[PDB]
Amino acid sequence: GSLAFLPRKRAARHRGRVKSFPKDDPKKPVHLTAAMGYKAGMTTIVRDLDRPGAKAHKKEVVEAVTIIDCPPMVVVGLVGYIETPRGLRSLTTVWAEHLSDEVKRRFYKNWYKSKKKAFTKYAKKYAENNGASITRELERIKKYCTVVRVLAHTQIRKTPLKQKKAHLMEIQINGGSVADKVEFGRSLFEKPVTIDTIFEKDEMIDVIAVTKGHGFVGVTARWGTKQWTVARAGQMGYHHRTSVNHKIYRIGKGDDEANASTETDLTKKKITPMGGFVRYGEVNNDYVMIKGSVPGVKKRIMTLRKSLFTHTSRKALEKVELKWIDTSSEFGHGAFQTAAEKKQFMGTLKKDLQTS
Amino acid sequence: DGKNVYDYIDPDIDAKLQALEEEEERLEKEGFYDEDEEEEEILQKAEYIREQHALIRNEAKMRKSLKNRAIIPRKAVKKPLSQLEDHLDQLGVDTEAIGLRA
Amino acid sequence: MRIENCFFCGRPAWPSKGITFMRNDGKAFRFCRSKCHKNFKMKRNPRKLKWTKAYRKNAGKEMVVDSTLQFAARRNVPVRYNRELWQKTLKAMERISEIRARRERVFYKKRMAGKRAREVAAARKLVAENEHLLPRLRGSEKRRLAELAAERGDVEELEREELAKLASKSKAFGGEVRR
RNA sequence: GGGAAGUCGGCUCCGUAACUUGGUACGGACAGGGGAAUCUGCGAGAUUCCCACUGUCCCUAUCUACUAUCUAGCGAAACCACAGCCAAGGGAACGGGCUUGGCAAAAUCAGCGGGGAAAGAA
RNA sequence: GUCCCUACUGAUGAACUCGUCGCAAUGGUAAUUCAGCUUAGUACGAGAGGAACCGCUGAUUCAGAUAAUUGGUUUUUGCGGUUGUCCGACCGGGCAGUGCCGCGAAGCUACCAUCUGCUGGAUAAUGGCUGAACGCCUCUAAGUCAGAAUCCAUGCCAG
RNA sequence: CGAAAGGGUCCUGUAAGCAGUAGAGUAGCCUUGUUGUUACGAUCUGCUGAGGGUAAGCCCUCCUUCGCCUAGAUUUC
Ligand SMILES: [Zn+2]
Repeated sequence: GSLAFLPRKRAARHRGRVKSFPKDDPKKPVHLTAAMGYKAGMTTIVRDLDRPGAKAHKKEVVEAVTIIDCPPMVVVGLVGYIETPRGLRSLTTVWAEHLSDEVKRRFYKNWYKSKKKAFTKYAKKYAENNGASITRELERIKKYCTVVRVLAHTQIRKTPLKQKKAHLMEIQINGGSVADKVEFGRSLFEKPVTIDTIFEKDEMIDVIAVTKGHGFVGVTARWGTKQWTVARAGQMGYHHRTSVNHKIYRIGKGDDEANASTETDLTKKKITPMGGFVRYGEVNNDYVMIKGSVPGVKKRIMTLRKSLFTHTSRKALEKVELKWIDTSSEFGHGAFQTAAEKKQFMGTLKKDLQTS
Repeated sequence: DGKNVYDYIDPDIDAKLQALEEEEERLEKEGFYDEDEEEEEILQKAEYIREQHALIRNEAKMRKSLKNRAIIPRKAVKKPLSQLEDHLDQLGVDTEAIGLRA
Repeated sequence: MRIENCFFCGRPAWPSKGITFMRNDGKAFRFCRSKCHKNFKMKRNPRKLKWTKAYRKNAGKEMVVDSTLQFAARRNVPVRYNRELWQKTLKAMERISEIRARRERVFYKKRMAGKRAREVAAARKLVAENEHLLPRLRGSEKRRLAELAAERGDVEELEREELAKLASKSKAFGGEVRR
């Protein structure tokens, strides 16, 4: 194996952390770096390729794309860090008012038996004229911090998951003075932010996730065989990975009702496969459609972040003309895009007569 | 919607389409699409018999056993007044007419 | 792009789905699934397997003579692009699809035409040969309704009413043994 | 059963007529089978592919034998000076305790591929 | 003819009230080779022949993932066929340590499938600038510029 | 939230039974049959892409049905 992914250990956290935001300069406009989503599955497409110099130039190619359910995230806080001879130090964080039950579930571990008493005194700090103290915290961030991040959480109760506990993370704000970033976050308080607002189509991003576990597995599969340098038996899988350069092909709006329709296929259909995503369900929200395979199982929490470095390739400056998106069943050898197509192909049936 | 637009492309398609609506309108004018208690109750009675046949067959399989087990004869097991009364009642007989014999 | 048809069964063959077999005589064999491919390789007749459009057309399970099927066919002579032509073609495709649906509904109705007469004849025979397994009330029920009809002044309609009630309204196996 | 390797592997007889018992001319027959397919309308049906040996190797198949984590209960033995983290140095191809350095944080579970075993010299 | 401690590899963990969000000392560290297009039948060449920098697109090996598709795998013992025997026969089934055969989702797999692999500084050989030693000269003595797949770091894994 | 059910989606490949003179065949009646009858019957066809399975690591549920539920034990500056 590679001595660069060792100490081959299970990921310390299920969420997966960014570990590096792109470097910040004040000249760029104010923007957010990262976002969150849940892996729904993957499907097949056909792209009219414009790669000047390729043998598939001006030809139709079949590609595999991963679909990420991305309900809008909610901003609930703002954290400010300072530079010290020992690194970055979180000087202070100021939250939003009216936190949601899902983020309070994130804070609690046994939510059902608990008195749900989190951040009540903080809301009283807003309401009872301790807004002087809160403004003092904002001004401390303005006048002492060098980098600002925003606290944001996902919407499980829109995601088709049995879970009810949300996911918090800090998304770094770049491109402006610290005062501009503080005002931006304070204005973003108690507001939903969308994936088409953070990213857009044609843009390569980086995906942070925890790759699927397989338990105690021997050297044959753990490293790929026929001291730390010697292949040993142990945990294989469930590993934190940051996979780079994945092209954002589409962002579907969820309420469009024609997410899977292209300018070539005039079929009013959505991204969800016929019968639903296997083991996941239906995508009823904003979704991100990106090229290739991506670390993580279905319904796993995923972090989507901007590229650290300005790109060096023509694959990152290309437009993606889509021809069609596969919506056949993933539960077996499916050959119909819609139930209407299946009915038109197979005619009417005995149960159709019995019901009608 | 699962069809090839190019396969349907045909110059001078208005004449063929108008012929299609004309022949349709004929089909309605003749009636090609014109859709057209004792039977219900006798079908229900047949369904009731079929249920009874299966419920007897299920009793048959319940006592049958798989491979040739010797069974104490009926003349040797004794059966209760309560059970004989219930079956003969379900069969529609006045049990109160006679039955102090046992 | 284009929607292909499976050689074996006739289901829509979409891009990526299936394996194509190139025979040495020069003809291509496109299948939509591994099932179809393996059936072709074991050399079975789609005209004999009942889940195939070949079999269904041979046995007359589908309509095969109609303008709604003569309107679509493979075109080997191109037509110069024309927005009105394509838009009007799309609208015609919608019209054709719904007309086809209605015609196929009528066809399958005509194929299923005589079923109720056969079912009721079978019911006649079954009831006539098994009159004894019909609902036959209950003896105590009859006695109680006789007393009730004596009270209310009729017996026949009380019967044919509470019989209907009990028929509108299962047996367990065994029972608890007293400890 | 399949794949692989090597090979030098693949692709005359009966009756008839003259001649010295045997030959000579004439007439007829000979010089396949099996399996898998494709094409035309079962059809003289037409066309395509594979048939080997080996004291060789590998894989698949069958049989034989040993193969086994935790819980409840029951329940040994081998072995045991005391111990067990490294690198350099410690004249006697000697280090495990010494010098001086790297360091070094309770209690455990599982895997195990290293160490805790070896000479005696013409 | 002499099953234990430890290293390594993973997994839990007491005390610091539980929890959420982080920082990063230190340790590890990763990409590699080839080809094709344009440059260009150009520079160069009597002829025969014939490059390269920028720019573009693929492939080998290595590494990390992933399962839309496509193969393989079947205890889905899911469905159907079929052998022997048995439940009196039909139906429906048992037994043959999963009888045999065909298809077979899901899951698992496969450079038999697909995706991704990123940028700053300082250097060595060497080539220079200014300029003494030494009234010439000199890349060196003071000072200083560039420069290798090298070195240290970022990106990346652990914490 | 759990168990059923319904719908969807996938897998297999057309259930049991009945009927049609379609039916290769197996036999009786009476006398010649130019169209004789009566029964049984492989196989075929129809009812029947039906029948069965479907999350156990598939999808959805407007009051689809039933049931459950503010617990009980320990520990903490
Ligand atoms: Zn097919």
